[PDB]
Amino acid sequence: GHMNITDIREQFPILHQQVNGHDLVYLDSAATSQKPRAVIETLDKYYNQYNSNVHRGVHTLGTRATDGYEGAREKVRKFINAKSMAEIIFTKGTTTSLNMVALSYARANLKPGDEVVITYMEHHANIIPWQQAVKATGATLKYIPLQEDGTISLEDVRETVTSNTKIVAVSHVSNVLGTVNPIKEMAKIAHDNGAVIVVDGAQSTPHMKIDVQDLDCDFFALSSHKMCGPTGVGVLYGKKALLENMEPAEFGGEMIDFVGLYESTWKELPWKFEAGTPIIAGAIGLGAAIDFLEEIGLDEISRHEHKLAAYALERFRQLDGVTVYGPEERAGLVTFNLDDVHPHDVATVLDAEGIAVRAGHHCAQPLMKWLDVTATARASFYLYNTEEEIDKLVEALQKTKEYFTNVF
Amino acid sequence: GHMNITDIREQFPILHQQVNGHDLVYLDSAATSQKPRAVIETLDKYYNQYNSNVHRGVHTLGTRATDGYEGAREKVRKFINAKSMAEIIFTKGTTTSLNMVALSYARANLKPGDEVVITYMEHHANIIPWQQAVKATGATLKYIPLQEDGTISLEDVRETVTSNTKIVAVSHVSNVLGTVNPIKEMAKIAHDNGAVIVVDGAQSTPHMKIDVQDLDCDFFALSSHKMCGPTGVGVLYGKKALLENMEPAEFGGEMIDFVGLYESTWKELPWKFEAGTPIIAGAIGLGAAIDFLEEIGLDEISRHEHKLAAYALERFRQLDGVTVYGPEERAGLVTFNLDDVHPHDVATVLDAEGIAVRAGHHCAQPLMKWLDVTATARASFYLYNTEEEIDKLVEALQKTKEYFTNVF
Ligand SMILES: CC1=C/C(=N\Cc2c(COP(=O)(O)O)cnc(C)c2O)C(=O)O1
Ligand SMILES: CC1=C/C(=N\Cc2c(COP(=O)(O)O)cnc(C)c2O)C(=O)O1
Repeated sequence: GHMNITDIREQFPILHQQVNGHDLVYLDSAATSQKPRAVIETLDKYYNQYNSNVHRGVHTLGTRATDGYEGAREKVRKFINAKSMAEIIFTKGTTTSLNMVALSYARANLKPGDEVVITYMEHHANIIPWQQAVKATGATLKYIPLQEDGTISLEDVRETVTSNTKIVAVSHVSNVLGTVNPIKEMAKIAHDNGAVIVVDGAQSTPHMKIDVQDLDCDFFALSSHKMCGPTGVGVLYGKKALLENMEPAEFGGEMIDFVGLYESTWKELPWKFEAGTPIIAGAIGLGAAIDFLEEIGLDEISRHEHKLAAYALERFRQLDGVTVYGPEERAGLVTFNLDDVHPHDVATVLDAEGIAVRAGHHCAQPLMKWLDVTATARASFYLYNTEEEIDKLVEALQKTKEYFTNVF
Repeated sequence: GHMNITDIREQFPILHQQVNGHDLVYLDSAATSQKPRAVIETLDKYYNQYNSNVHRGVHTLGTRATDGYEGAREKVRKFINAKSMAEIIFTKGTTTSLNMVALSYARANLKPGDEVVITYMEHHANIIPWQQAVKATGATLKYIPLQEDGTISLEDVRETVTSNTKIVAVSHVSNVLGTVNPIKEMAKIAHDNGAVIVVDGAQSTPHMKIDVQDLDCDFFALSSHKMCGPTGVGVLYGKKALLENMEPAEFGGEMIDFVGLYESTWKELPWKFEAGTPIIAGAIGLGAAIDFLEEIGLDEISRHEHKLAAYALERFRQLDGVTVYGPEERAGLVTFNLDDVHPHDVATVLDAEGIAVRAGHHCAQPLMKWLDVTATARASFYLYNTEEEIDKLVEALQKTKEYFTNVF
């Protein structure tokens, strides 16, 4: 049952090195995660033994590669509990998945008077495609407001969503506040108003179980690179009845059935939405990442991260002059600022002690404006991090504070 | 100077195995190429040592990954002799690159009366995005006709292209006929009529030197998986003055400069066209494939493939009852049919002898209709193939012919 962190860290070769003469402390898994040998050796065995293009009815290596690629599609369907492989589309990442929904669903289903509803805590990937789609259609964009601790109340959702709302798009978990939003209840409110709900699951999928039947979301998007898998690949899930009626976002080989000089017809789902040679190795590697995380247990990973987040919030409250943003109940990250030290300089001095964090707006400029700052620092955690690494981070922040005070 | 094929094959681990009790003979590099250890160990060193998300001004591993990703962009610029890294955009593959030109350039620059000119030998990736763009704009699609040996004459180009033509899109090399089209002279004809030229370089880039300044093409697209590099990545080259005036195809983080609630502004080139976390490992691996092919020499690879194609065409002319399609002067592939044996069954029986070829329409249904067949078989070559492998293929075709005659 209970995960052993020593034995998990032993499977990630990149953790065992020094930076600037200190052991690496990597606390930037919300920007990207590190990979275990089970995934890296999956990519190696594919390119060393059975790489070939994918299709029905070809030679021996081509059949092995096709069985690998469509095998990985079934592992994804089981991992988020979708009803069918026709609802699982491989893309290059969360951002491309949400752009496909805005191009193929929203640009076809919006007209003047219609509304798209989003929230002030959304990442840019779940803001800009909607700004562009309402511009193209003459519709209206509206924002749900936040409570003072950076949570959403269902009363404010009901107030913002109306019978003119056609789409509500919302993060499952914020990559800055750590808030877990009440998606299942928000889906009920959208459906009761006649709208669909589009969920950005880039920060939830790596760190907690997803069940799209229980959430009842109409679309759900995620990225491999945040959940121990290769870069350059992601998924778009959509309910089959909505994908059946959407046109493709891109056109070419593999997604057609018949091509004449002027007109063509498309393949059935899910291939209708996969044009060209697919991301073969990366999707097979994402299937190996899923197998790896399922063998550990997503509920075990969630419980470890609950322990690390509770420990970090307590230890941050021990520091004078430090502000943390967002709620007490949260996922495994802390975004903060020191009084009087710019967050870029915090991240500079921490990297000189071996500690990797990120500073900036975290692709959420409207949220930074809501918080009344121009930038923040963020430490974010995953299954290979430990309480001793959080002690290193809070000791380094104390020394940073004393350093800049001495400078001034 | 002169390539040693023994020493090149020793670097591709996948070539050294048996299929169905016979040494593998892989003759399907136009569908995808195999990779050398220099590229596979590039991906391993990235995930074992320096994976992190990319950006200016971050921690030590993030700086190494950013220097790797933008380093690979400069290797691509030098490899096709573009003037600037602002003209080199990383995408998921040729098909996505041509869809970006059709969405962001053609849908903005076509109106009724305007024409897009293509050719009957084009792959579907360079047909369907134009069918869709002329549909959206009310413009007209026109085809340049072919000569009887599957070449294009510059007189027919001048006849088809007019002062109402705005875009000419054409393959550099056909993945079925093996024809090398006269792109530099076609670009002159397009420009003299007021049009831009879009070149599909998926089959030329792996196998011959590309110089986009000498070709004077306005856009050029290519795929990593055909040129010894990872799956899931490709390039779109465009002249800087045309990209500056095109809007992005996808929207999100990394491609913005300022994001307000309703309106945003974009980053400079090339990042304006790269939304979200990039294909970090795959682009670094494509840079290693470029370094590998440059150390061998693309002119040396082209000369090897000229020798293999001349040898194969002679040996095919020794077989009774076999038709080869396309011209005598050609790239390194042969597409053919046996009289009275369906090409699917040819590829079935060849794979039982260890030999991998492909049968079907090769994503070029209008060309198969021009050729008056419904499908063909294709053997295609690259730097690791040899004359002995072509002998195996022609001996297996003789035995296939005798087999089916005996059956009947
Ligand atoms: C460098 C960086 C990207 C980050 N976010 C990825 C992301 C994305 C974009 O995913 P991507 O297309 O894989 O970059 C969308 N929504 C949420 C909630 C995200 O966390 C981040 O937090 O730090
Ligand atoms: C399975 C298969 C794909 C093939 N073609 C890739 C290709 C493509 C599409 O490139 P992709 O997006 O990498 O699949 C466009 N133009 C030409 C001339 C091509 O050769 C092929 O010949 O066999």
